[PDB]
Amino acid sequence: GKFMKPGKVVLVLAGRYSGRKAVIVKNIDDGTSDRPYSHALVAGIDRYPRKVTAAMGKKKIAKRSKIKSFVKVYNYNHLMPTRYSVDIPLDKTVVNKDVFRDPALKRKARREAKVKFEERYKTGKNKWFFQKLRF
Amino acid sequence: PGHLQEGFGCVVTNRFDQLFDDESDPFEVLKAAENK
Amino acid sequence: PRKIEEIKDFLLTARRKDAKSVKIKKNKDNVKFKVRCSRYLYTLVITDKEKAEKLKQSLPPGLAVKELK
Amino acid sequence: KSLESINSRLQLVMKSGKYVLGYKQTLKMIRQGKAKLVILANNCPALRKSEIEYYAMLAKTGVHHYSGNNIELGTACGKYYRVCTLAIIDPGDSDIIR
Amino acid sequence: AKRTKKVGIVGKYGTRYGASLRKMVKKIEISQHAKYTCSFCGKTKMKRRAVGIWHCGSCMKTVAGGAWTYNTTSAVTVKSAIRRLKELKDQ
Amino acid sequence: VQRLTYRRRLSYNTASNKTRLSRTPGNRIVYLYTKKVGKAPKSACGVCPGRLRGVRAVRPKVLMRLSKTKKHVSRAYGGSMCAKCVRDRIKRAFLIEEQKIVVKVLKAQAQSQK
Amino acid sequence: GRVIRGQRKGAGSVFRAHVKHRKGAARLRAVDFAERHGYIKGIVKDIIHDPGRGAPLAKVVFRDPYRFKKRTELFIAAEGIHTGQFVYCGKKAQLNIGNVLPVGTMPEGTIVCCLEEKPGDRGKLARASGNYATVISHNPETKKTRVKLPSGSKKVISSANRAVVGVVAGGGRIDKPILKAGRAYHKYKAKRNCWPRVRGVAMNPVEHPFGGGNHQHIGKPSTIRRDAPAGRKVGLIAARRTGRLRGT
RNA sequence: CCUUGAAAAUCCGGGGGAGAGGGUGUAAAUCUCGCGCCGGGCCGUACCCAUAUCCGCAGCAGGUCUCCAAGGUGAACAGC
RNA sequence: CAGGGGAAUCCGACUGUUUAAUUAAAACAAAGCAUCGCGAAGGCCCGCGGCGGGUGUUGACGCGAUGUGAUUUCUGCCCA
Ligand SMILES: [K+]
Ligand SMILES: [K+]
Ligand SMILES: [K+]
Ligand SMILES: [K+]
Ligand SMILES: [K+]
Ligand SMILES: [K+]
Ligand SMILES: [K+]
Ligand SMILES: [K+]
Ligand SMILES: [K+]
Ligand SMILES: [K+]
Ligand SMILES: [K+]
Ligand SMILES: [Mg+2]
Ligand SMILES: [Mg+2]
Ligand SMILES: [Mg+2]
Ligand SMILES: [Mg+2]
Ligand SMILES: [Mg+2]
Ligand SMILES: [Mg+2]
Ligand SMILES: [Mg+2]
Ligand SMILES: [Mg+2]
Ligand SMILES: [Mg+2]
Ligand SMILES: [Mg+2]
Ligand SMILES: [Mg+2]
Ligand SMILES: [Mg+2]
Ligand SMILES: [Mg+2]
Ligand SMILES: [Mg+2]
Ligand SMILES: [Mg+2]
Ligand SMILES: [Mg+2]
Ligand SMILES: [Mg+2]
Ligand SMILES: [Mg+2]
Ligand SMILES: [Zn+2]
Ligand SMILES: [Zn+2]
Repeated sequence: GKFMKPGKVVLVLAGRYSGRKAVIVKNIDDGTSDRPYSHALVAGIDRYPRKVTAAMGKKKIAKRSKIKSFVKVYNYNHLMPTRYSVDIPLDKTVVNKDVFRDPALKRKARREAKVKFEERYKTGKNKWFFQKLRF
Repeated sequence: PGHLQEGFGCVVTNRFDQLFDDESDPFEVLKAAENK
Repeated sequence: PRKIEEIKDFLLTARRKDAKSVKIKKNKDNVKFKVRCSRYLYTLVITDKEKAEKLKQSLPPGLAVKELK
Repeated sequence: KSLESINSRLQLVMKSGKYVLGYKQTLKMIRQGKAKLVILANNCPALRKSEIEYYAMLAKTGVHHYSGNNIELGTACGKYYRVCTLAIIDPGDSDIIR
Repeated sequence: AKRTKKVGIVGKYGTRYGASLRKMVKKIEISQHAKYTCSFCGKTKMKRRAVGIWHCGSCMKTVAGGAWTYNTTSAVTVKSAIRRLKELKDQ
Repeated sequence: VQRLTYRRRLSYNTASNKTRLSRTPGNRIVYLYTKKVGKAPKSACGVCPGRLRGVRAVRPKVLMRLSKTKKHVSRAYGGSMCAKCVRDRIKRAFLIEEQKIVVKVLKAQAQSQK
Repeated sequence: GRVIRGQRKGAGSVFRAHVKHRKGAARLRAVDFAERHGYIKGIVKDIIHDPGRGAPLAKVVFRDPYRFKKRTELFIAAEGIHTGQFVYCGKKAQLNIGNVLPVGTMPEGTIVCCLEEKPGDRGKLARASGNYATVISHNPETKKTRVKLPSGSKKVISSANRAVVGVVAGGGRIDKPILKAGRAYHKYKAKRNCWPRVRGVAMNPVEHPFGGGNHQHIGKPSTIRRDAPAGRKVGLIAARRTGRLRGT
């Protein structure tokens, strides 16, 4: 059946964010008469957290555990679905589709997506999502 | 071959079959494996 | 050479330190104000005459206002 | 017998069932969840073979590796052009089983 | 219309070099300038670039082949024999 | 017709002596010595014939005085690799690494027997 | 009384190889730890034409096992290999066209491409287009392998000698008649200064042992002994027989 | 094309991420953006380039590498 | 501006090259054909000398040494 669902981890194949890992926030897979193709609202990370080792220090570890995120609406043909899924509770009211008209809202969506990614990056869960794809 | 050969008259094979119904993180499934 | 489209940007290019001189050229259909800076000569073209008279009156002092006629 | 059975079945899929020919359409049909059997010629690029198999694993669809190539898979479909990947929407012939 | 009765492609050589030599080089030049079907993409774009070098214009896959034909009869049996020796080696 | 002469002491039609015709404000035709035609970068993949897009085609030493944006594209490997082969490598990296997990799990479930 | 042609060839000056546009020495990779104990994977990046050589050259890129670098090799292309193919070199490499592996770990009938004359150098045997060497017999003791060279001779070599599996590309190049003197001119212009060959009988006695006479005749047996001095041994050198080869 | 038709200076893009930067300031590291300031030394450079400036003993019917190329006729850088 | 034509004989197949300054040819070359040497501690060759150097960035579909001279058709007997 259909697998492009919210919470599914995808790989961006085209654009500025090529090769980045991202999670589907909303899937349309039908068109909206302004994007007739099948598209999905996507929240990814721009800058991966750096590798942190034991002999590094708390302040340096905190500085290196910083995530830059992005929110984008991607055509399905530019997304590579994966079998993995992250159940990060992104706020739909902040990260939705109207956010691309007002830049201030878009900063707010990227802010909200950033902090949720950072708290999930802590506790060592979903390690594959937060590692840069090597290609 | 695989879990789908039941419903197909022809022979069906998939290299990624073992990854079916595995949405968990590979690093944590590894950690569980070397735990056990 | 560089072409300046509107008025106010021409003024601060005129009161730059490296602005050596201003040359005013009157043609049959426009008036060109040419300020000689260090790198480029900046030309501002005004089709209407009273604006040119306004600009010449308000040129910064201490700077050559050589007029070509 | 199986080599001529699939070709005979593939014929009865045509003119009696719904299919789609080509890589771009095949991927579109798989991610819409209404592809049942996806057939790949051994002529297929290896990266394209793996991508479709991964897509089929996500969509729970069977992949049959055709024993020809995009030329004689096109002839099996009754077409005069090469087809490297195709998907079956409904059989009409029972190459798949309910 | 049929422009030549039998010379065909070696008509560029005129009356020169002898009939047998023109006849002998005729089949070689036909194979040498023919476009073979690519076994990788399925298109009839497999053409010779230099001696022994065959290149496809579509998938841009270059292969090492024969001087005049895409593959020599010797090499085909070589590959079959090497394959057979391989499954003899293993079990 | 007014006939032309070279303006430099190189009198041979060499690759560095190419000229074009120019009409001066003095109403005379003169030779202007042109620059060689630059080429866009070829893709680092080496498999596709077309040259890269979004990058100015200039002589190599001209690139020193161009800004960064005019010499690359805002994407991974931009200005070095074409988009198509970047997409292929993203997919290939993911699928091969996934297949490494398959063989790892496959031996893990096959080692249950002593 | 004059130094003859052929004698002048050893001085080199004009009779040197035209190597300006040649792409490099076609060699196997140097034997190392990976190739001695396991296998190393390389990728065929390009197949190119080497001037003066009728055999395609394969550009193969390997990973350096000791430092972060890419090593580029210039293998002699076995027929059937294509760009983007993975080739495997080492003791543990399997039997496939293009793979490099020692002759001692091969079946009794395999036929190889770029054979090593000594255990350690690069390929030296069966390098010309369409040529190959056959592995005849091993013996587990004294680490020896017996091979059949393109000339038909049998040679005993160490089992550690490496070789490419298959036949070098370039096929039956000699089958096509050259037809035109100009085509032979272009062929040998990329090789060396040797092509326009003047017959010795057409020369004067001062520049050739066969020169002179009111008719163009040799005047002496053309077969010449092995120990004849340079400037004299021309014609059929140390010939075991002459004529027509009727029987074999 | 059994011919496959340089090399190296030099310049650039990318991959990776050792590091550096500041504690919310009218801020830092940094900048391939705009403008502004200073400098670019040495040698050659005239003229002939040919039925008279070169070689051929000479102002020698010889020889000596190139660029530009109008109108008519005409197939035409032919001849007139 | 701007081909005299035809019927034959000899030689060289053709295109090419040649005795600058008396010989442009039937001479040389040529593709094709044949023979010979050589698996590298090698064949052929240079070198006063060096385990020197060329072929050779080469490996028998290759280098080296000869003869004959396209194609066609043949190439008999003699190893004293
Ligand atoms: K750009
Ligand atoms: K002498
Ligand atoms: K004779
Ligand atoms: K960088
Ligand atoms: K001069
Ligand atoms: K001619
Ligand atoms: K003549
Ligand atoms: K030698
Ligand atoms: K003879
Ligand atoms: K005798
Ligand atoms: K005898
Ligand atoms: Mg120059
Ligand atoms: Mg103009
Ligand atoms: Mg000769
Ligand atoms: Mg003579
Ligand atoms: Mg003598
Ligand atoms: Mg003589
Ligand atoms: Mg004779
Ligand atoms: Mg980077
Ligand atoms: Mg002058
Ligand atoms: Mg004179
Ligand atoms: Mg004198
Ligand atoms: Mg002649
Ligand atoms: Mg003849
Ligand atoms: Mg002459
Ligand atoms: Mg003469
Ligand atoms: Mg004469
Ligand atoms: Mg003959
Ligand atoms: Mg000959
Ligand atoms: Zn192809
Ligand atoms: Zn590409």
